[PDB]
Amino acid sequence: AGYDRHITIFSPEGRLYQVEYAFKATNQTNINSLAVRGKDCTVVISQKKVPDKLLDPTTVSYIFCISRTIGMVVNGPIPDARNAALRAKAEAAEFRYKYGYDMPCDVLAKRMANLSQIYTQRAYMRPLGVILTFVSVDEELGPSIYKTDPAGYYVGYKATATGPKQQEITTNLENHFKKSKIDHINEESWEKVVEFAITHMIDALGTEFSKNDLEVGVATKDKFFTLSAENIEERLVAIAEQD
Amino acid sequence: FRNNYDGDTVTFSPTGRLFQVEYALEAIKQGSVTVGLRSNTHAVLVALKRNADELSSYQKKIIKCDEHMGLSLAGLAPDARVLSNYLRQQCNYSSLVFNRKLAVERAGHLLCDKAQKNTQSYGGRPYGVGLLIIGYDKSGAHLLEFQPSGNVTELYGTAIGARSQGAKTYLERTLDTFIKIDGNPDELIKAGVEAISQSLRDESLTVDNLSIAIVGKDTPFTIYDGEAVAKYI
Amino acid sequence: MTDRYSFSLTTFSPSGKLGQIDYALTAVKQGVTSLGIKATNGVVIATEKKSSSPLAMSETLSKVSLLTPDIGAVYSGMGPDYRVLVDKSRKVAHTSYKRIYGEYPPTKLLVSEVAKIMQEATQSGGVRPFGVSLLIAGHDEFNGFSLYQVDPSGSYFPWKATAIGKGSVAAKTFLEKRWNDELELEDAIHIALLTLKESVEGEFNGDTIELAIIGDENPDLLGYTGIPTDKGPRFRKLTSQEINDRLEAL
Amino acid sequence: LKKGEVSLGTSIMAVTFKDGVILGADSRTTTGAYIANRVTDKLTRVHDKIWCCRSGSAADTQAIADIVQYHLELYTSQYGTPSTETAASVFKELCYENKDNLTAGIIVAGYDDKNKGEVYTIPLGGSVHKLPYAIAGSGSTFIYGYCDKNFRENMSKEETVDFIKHSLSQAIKWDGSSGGVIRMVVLTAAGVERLIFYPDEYEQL
Amino acid sequence: DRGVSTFSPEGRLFQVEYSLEAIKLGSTAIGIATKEGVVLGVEKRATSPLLESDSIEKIVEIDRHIGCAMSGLTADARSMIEHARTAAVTHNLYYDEDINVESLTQSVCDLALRFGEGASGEERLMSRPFGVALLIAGHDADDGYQLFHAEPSGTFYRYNAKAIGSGSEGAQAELLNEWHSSLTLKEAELLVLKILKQVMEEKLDENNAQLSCITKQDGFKIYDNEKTAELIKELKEKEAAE
Amino acid sequence: GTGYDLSNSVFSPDGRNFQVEYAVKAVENGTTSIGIKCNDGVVFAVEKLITSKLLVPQKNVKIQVVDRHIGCVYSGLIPDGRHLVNRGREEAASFKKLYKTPIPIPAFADRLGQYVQAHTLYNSVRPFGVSTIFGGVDKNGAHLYMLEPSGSYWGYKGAATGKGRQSAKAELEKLVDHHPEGLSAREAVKQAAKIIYLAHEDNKEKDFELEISWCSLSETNGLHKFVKGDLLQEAIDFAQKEI
Amino acid sequence: GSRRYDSRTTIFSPEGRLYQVEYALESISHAGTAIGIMASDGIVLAAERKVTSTLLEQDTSTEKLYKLNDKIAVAVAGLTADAEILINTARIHAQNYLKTYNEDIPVEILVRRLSDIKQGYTQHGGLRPFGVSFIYAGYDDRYGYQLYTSNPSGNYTGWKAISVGANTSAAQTLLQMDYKDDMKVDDAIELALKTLSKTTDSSALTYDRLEFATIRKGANDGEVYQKIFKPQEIKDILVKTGIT
Amino acid sequence: GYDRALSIFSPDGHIFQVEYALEAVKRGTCAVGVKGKNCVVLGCERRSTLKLQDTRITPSKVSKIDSHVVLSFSGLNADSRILIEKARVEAQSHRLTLEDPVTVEYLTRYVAGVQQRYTQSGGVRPFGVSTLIAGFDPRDDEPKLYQTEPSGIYSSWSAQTIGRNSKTVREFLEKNYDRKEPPATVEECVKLTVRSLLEVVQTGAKNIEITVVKPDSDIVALSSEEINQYVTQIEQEKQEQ
Amino acid sequence: FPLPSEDSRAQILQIHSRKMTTDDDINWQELARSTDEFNGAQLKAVTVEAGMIALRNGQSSVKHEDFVEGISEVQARKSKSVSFYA
Repeated sequence: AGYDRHITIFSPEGRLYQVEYAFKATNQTNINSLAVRGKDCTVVISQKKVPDKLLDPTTVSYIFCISRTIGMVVNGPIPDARNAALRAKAEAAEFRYKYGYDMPCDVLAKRMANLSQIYTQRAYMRPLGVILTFVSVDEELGPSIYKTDPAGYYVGYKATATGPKQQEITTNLENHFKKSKIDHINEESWEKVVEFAITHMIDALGTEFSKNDLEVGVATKDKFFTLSAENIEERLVAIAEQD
Repeated sequence: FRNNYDGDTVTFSPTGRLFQVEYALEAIKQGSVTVGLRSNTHAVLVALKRNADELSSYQKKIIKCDEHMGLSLAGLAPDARVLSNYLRQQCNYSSLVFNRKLAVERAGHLLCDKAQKNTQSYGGRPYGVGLLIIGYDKSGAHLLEFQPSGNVTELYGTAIGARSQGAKTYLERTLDTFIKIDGNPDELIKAGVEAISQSLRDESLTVDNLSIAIVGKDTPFTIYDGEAVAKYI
Repeated sequence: MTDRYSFSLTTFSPSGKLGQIDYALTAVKQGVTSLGIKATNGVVIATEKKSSSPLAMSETLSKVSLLTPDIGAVYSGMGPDYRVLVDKSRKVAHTSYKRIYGEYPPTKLLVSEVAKIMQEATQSGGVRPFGVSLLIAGHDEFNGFSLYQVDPSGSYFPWKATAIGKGSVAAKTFLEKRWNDELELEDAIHIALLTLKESVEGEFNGDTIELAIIGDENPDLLGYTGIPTDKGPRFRKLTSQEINDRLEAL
Repeated sequence: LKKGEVSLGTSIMAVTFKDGVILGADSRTTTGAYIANRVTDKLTRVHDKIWCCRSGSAADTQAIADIVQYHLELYTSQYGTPSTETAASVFKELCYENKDNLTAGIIVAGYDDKNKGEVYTIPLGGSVHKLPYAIAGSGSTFIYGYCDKNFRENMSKEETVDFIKHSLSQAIKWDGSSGGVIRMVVLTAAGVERLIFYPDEYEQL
Repeated sequence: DRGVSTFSPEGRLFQVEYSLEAIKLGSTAIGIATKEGVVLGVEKRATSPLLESDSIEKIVEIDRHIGCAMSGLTADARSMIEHARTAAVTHNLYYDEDINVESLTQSVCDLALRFGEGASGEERLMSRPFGVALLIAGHDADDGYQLFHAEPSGTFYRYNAKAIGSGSEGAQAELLNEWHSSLTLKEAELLVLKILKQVMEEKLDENNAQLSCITKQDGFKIYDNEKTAELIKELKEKEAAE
Repeated sequence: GTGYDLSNSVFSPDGRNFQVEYAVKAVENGTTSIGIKCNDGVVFAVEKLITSKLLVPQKNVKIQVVDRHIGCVYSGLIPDGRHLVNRGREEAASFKKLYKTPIPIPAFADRLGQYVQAHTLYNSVRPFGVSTIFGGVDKNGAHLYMLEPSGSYWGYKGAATGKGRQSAKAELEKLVDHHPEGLSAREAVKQAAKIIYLAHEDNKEKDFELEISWCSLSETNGLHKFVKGDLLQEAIDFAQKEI
Repeated sequence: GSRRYDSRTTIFSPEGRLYQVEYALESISHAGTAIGIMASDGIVLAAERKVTSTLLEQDTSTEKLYKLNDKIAVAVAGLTADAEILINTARIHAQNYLKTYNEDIPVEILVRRLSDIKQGYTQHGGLRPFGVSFIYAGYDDRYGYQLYTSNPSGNYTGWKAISVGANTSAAQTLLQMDYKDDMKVDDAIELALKTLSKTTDSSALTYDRLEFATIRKGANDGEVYQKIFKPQEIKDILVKTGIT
Repeated sequence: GYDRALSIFSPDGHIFQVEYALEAVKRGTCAVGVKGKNCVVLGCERRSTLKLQDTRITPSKVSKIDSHVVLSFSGLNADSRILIEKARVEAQSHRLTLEDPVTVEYLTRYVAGVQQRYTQSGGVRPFGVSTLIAGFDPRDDEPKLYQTEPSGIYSSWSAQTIGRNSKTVREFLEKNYDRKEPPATVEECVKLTVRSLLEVVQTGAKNIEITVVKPDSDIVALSSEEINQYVTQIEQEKQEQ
Repeated sequence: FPLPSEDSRAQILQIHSRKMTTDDDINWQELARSTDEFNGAQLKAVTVEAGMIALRNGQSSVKHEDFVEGISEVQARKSKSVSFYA
């Protein structure tokens, strides 16, 4: 009777309560993150929020590196994030061992989506309270972004966004693609797409970020790395001087 | 009372406790009363046996583990055989592999690991039997107090049972006495007899109701039942 | 640990039905509205691609998957429940046929295996039924073109033309007078476009509509020549420019 | 060793020096009597800074070499950057339980920013030890005399190549099972550099 | 509706706690342990005159020197005797001797704790604990004649005179002043039937009661209907005298 | 409907988990323990509340050591704290078998992070209501981590938990601002006992016992051991002098 | 806690019966009807599909009558999904008897195999019982023509004329009064056809919603002929019965 | 599979699963039987609610376990098949293992022993079927009639009935029948069984099924014409007396 | 307001006895250990039950065994009533 909202089963309204309650657990940290696709690569930027001085900023990271060719950005609680991070690395390395080569971005988002559904369709386990966003550059489609969800449905986006202000970030970034009629940024250098996403991020969020207030992942072709506090601060200085 | 979560051990209370763990502690509180203490070179346990009739017998509250160590029974009687079997296997496992006697300090962590698996998973239950682990090793005599909650702490002596905590006052005033008694098993056991006498309410200590077991360096673990304890009454 | 729920989540209601399946059909009637039609020269299926975000890429989403080269599938239900079902549908198709009989199963024998996975989830404990309804349509060398409608309850029925979704009430009634005994492959495409266009509340183009038809065996889409036995797969999906060709044809 | 299985053997070696370590091998693989593949390569990359060669049964090496790539890939992303001692222990456990079914020689050598170059050779038994120079296979059986006397500690890059080029020349002319072009990889603070020779070069001295 | 391992605020378990009250729902088994032997008896409790006396047997034989009796629900009694006879005879194979009466009781009483759902570490499958009470009697070469009681709680007591079932209160109180260490074997047989005459609903005869005995020489023995009928006639002389 | 708090995997409509929140409340009902991170290592400290005079001094080990250089201290239920150490010991032993050289501090946190999270996904088992503080000297620098009942953790320059967690954590911020450049391992030993006495105002109604164990490369050289001899009594007189 | 979400599918009611079994019997009345008659020279089977339309495909389709053997045909009254599980296992066991003893399987052995499967989920497994019922029809040299039926409880006996489906008591009334021991195969088709016309929910009666599979024995003895009537052959008998 | 224990003790000491299972018998067909000197008879009724049941292809209410021993069940006709099939396998197993034909006492302890397992096994439910096992042991002419209750308790009875209207037939078997003096002929055993079914079947013929068991592996089931012969003679001596 | 500690319950239980009459031989710190996780309301009921025992026994003053027996009497988490599990 009243157990329809406890374990996942068909509801009298034709919905799933636990799936809908899972989206409310992704914003627990309240971190806005956006990623735009450059010409030859894709850049992602996420908020770095350190509540207490006892926390080491270098150790705190919301962006995990699955492989050299595949980055991952997670918005949500870290315990459910690290549980899916250690699991995604096991399935990503299994592809190189079994199939011989490196997995693209669309397949990794597909396998984790079907795995996230096992956390849903099965009544004795719960779905993950995190949203896995993979950033990678493939050898065919090139730059691509695929966003997962606790329901297990992966879909590609042009400029992905998250957080409580996502509605303000998506609307602000929508006017750029509709006006230019382009599916990706025409900037060839990976340094230009970093400063381009920061400009639209500050105006949408209405906040001036500092060196420790952001974590900027950079996914290039066959290489992935995370910018340190010195590289992020260097980009912020050049923006205020030029613009 | 009898509300909130009585169903399972894997559900936490809103106050930060566990009812099933607290209910298991009530078995020892209302169970058979027993006391105990130890010295540097020796350790003595005293138990009070009960029964349901005068014509019946009195079950032993002390089960022998090995020659150098033993335990005591309190709270739930039948659950003692389960932990006693797993404890005697670990004592023989160390002799057949490491060829060493199981230390008292390491014996407390073994029983703590067995009871923690039932509390953290459905289908199991914490054993509500009390256990007083005594023994002698190269370090010295040691005594432990086992609880279903998993608390293991070395003490000079303690009491678990019905109105057993009322007998701990005699152990505190005499705390500086029996610890300095070494090589005198006669006067050391009399210290435990006077301790349980403070917890006597309805009846007193008799021949069949008094069970005393002593362990030490020159004297191994020996259970004294029947008329063997009549001299210490 | 493992799984402590062995009991069936689907129980018989006092009215003589199952509560999980009765509410499963509600999730099918509310969602993406698909359709399908069968003709003499082929089978034409179509569906609408909804846009959750204006920046979403429609090319990365395949609404019409491929079970066997001669058989397509379309779903009006939730995305995740379709992928796991089809991923398990290709395994039972290759294991029970390609690894035994050596050829691909026909349309009638494949729908029995696909519905076999869904009917087990409605009984065995620890799992819930699938809230999706698949339309299995294909062609063989004997029975010919056939289209089956797989319900979430696990039962399948053949249909000349059918539509499932939000407009399943209006579209299915329209297909009664829009279908006859003689139709071509291209003639049934215009029927699918006139029916789906009335159900499109968003932008109308080839990117938001997935149109897949089953025609004659195509040697160009096969990938190799020189073998007269295999002339290529009959299943084909029209690209974005190819769908826009027949939209203005109405 | 079965009867009819593909084997590698020949000669594989690595020599440490000040600026790094340089490995070496040949392209010849002798299967039974004839030579199955003369253009092949015995080098295997489990990491950018960690290299390993292959000797003994070819079916045993190529299977173990792929398993190590799966363990270190999990070790690289989760734990951290691997070292020469960590990667050498993965081949060790695979040659222990599988020692009966899988018997092959393994030589692992890599570069690090702390310990510089290190060479860890694994014989058919599965032991792991630290040596400045290590040789294995059927071709290297004849070079034990030349490699021991002419070896020096903390050499240069040009002296290391000439030491291996002259060493592998004796393992070829004197043993028919080894031959072909000499493939060598260089590990320095800069990066990975490939080096290959030709039979008309090292044979002329 | 809850688990079988659920504890109570009283400090005890659910389930088994109720099994103790289920003993009074059955017949009344009475026995007395003397120095010359142990006399056991049960109550057939025939609800219809067409029931055969030799049909219902509440006293089984585990060993020639060891025997017991059942009371209450007899569905769980058969499952315990199968293991009780096994553990006693299998012990004869290992040690080439007869297992002690006290040692056998500890192995039988361990079956009451086997209830649980999804036990970890081993396979123990039981839906409900045994709701039957068994009085374990026998004789050994050390302590002598012993009479135990197998409780569903998992514990056991050695009784000189024990009355279980519906006579656990009224019939048990009479055993206090009627028992003595010098009580012989012949006088103990009439003492058991003395209580069985009052506690029985109908008249006492050979068809409504079956008694057994355990001695040192003959061991376990079941009284014949002719032997039982002779004790009923002698019981009437002991009742009305002066 | 009621019952959101009955089970574990059931998500609340607000986006939280009752079984996780109630497990955090059990952390503040136990004995307090703190920690201090240094340049060459970390320092652990714990205050064990003495019940009666029957307790034998220094026979109760609050800080359990995993492998050698990895120390562990927990505040909460006793069996839940000892189970994580016993499980972490098997993870450190199984690692050295295949992977040779011992596991570092940041890698060991992933073993307990996924293990505790596995308990919250299933209703068959319960999470850990104990907060485990583990750390030591790894291959590069040093790290310190505090395992929360939810499984969330980060790098901690200082750690505070238990009944006195409120007043103990406030003193950790003063130590960071006192020595922002670095702190020696010998000075942190006396500072660890001083913070315990400052947090003893809440626990002052009972008897206390000081237990301190530190690990660094300056003296022990990669060995985690307790404090015995005149070094323990020296830190007591120095900390009680300011009172 | 696994005790709360478990509805206890199999338990004894205070009245001494089963809950889910009684609820599964109601699903038969809400599903398509199935009627069959055992004649002297054969057995005539009939059924009706529920919720049909014009867009349905009547070319080759049967949602009720299935063929488990050359000499044995069945009928499905109930949920179709629960039938496909037993139909697959029935063809396995029927061929296993032929795989072992190298002879045709009778009906009684085939019924009890699937009946024991239904009894397994009711006695144990903690799952729901099968909401599908079957009507078994075949012929052998032992008892001759055999006509049985099944229930979710797993109990089966022989029946000369049985009706399982919508309007159970309504169809069995007309079949009992007109039943005759000398009724042949041609006369049994008319009795089964006229019952579906009066007991249906529609006005007229077409050949699209009717399904008939009979059993006939010609000059060849020892092997019967199992033929499912196609819609071309169904409209032919409609004129002979007078319904048209 | 399903490990949850269905059987739970009631606070009074009874069991809900065992107590409610006894009512499946009281709602089933009445199974009554008697035993004479050299013979034993087991009768049973049939439900008259539904007609047009072919007698030949209908499974008999009294199932044959072996040549010298049979079984007569009642109550639920579904769960009775599980007990009959497992008893017939044990009949061939005990014949194979000990090289001895099965007896009536061993077969009763096996059928009752299987029922005691499901009550003690977590995840299963007890049988709501009560079976009456009767037969003749090898080289023994004495009939053994043992009752098997759903609770797992077995007992011997000279004349006993189970099913609906049991209290009516039991009072009839305690007066007109004597346990100490059973009839010495087979005809008197058949006439007594028919009279016991007249208070339940209530003037019916095809609904009465009587199976006569004889020693030396002889089983003769009375047909519909042979049962009606005894009914005619009893009705003439009933209303007229 | 967390549950009172050992020394906290010893002070609370002693104040409720200020209006009573005893011999001052009662150890309140000993009674605090017999009370395991009891609130302020459950502590007041101990002094109430202790006064009722002296009325039945006819004692002119409340002694130490009255408080110990009052805990064994039914107040909170107490059942007894001839229930023995052995």
